[PDB]
Amino acid sequence: AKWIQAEWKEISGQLKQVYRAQHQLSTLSKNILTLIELPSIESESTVHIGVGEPDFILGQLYHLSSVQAPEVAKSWAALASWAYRWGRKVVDNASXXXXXXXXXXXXXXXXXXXXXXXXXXXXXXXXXXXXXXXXXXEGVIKVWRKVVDRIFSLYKLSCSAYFTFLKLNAQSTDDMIVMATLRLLRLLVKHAGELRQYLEHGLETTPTAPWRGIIPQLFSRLNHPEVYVRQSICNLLCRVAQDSPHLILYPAIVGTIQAMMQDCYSKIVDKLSSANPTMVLQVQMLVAELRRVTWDELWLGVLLQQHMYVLXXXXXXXXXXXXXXXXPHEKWFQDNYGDAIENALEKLKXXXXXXXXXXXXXXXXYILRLEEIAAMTNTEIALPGEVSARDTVTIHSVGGTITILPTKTKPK
Repeated sequence: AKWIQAEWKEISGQLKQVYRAQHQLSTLSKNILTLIELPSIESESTVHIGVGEPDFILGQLYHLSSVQAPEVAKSWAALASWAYRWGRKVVDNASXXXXXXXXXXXXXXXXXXXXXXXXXXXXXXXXXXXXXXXXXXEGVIKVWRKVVDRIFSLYKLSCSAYFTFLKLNAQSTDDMIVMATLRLLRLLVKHAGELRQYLEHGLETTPTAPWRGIIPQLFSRLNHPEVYVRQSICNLLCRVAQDSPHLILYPAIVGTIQAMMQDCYSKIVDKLSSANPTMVLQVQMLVAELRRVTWDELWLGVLLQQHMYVLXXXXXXXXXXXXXXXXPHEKWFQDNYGDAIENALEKLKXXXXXXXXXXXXXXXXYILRLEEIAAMTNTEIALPGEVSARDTVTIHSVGGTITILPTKTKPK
């Protein structure tokens, strides 16, 4: 197949001759014909529109290799790629029994108009019904459902081949698996209801290892305008959590802390907490502590912004909100600057802001302590990021000293 695709310019005639002779020749033609005719899915009716005549030989060869050697992942990947490419091409370019069925169910211009409108641009059902009613003036639904699936069979083969190929890697490069996962996700997103009959059972049996590299995509694709796709994605993520919780642990708790982006996260955290509740509680506590360990800096920034924008009610509202939000380190700050609220209230009816800003700037110019800003030991939480780690390393303790990097956006 590779050598054939290489010299396609000088081999485009033999393939067409083989196709023509198949429905009615050098040594290569007869040899290929005999190879295809070897007894053990693809139909010529579907590839009869928008598909090149010599390109069918490649698909036939891929199918034969896949059925003859089901233990090799190369054949399945090649067949899936070919089917996906031609399926997308025919779908983009498309935007005997049917005519007889329509004529029998509708017992010359009207028939032609109805036939043309049946597949003019195939909420779709409502639009089709309205167009048919407005043109002709009920078996139209069945005819439309059958005709749309007839010209939509390559995608089914591509999805089945990709699923089978992934099932064998539970032997190929990681790039090939990532490509298959991306294609499957794109198909499930673009055309969901048109091929939902395959994803329903396909996503319920695939392993978790090949889907370990597209977690962010799955999380970001949790707001699709549907209900079954969201449930399927949630179930797949929950299954992936088992035997590998160090993958969707941090993003789930981060997202949890529209209702579409809430129910899925709640279900994921609930399923992940049924095994190690202590780990979930510990990760939530550490996340909360980290978020709350980001007071003096906020006050200094607010004072600087107010002083810069001074040259009314907005300043008073901002000061009140900051004081209300600010109510080891918090106690010291409150005891050292407890007159800020009183000074602001007295000046409301302006040197207090300037004095506070000057004091904060003078005191700004680094070494901190963990106990002052709690301290766990022998924890079992995974490290923040273990994509490449055969044996997940659990956090033992936290450094008692935290520094700040100068000449930057105040990083810690």
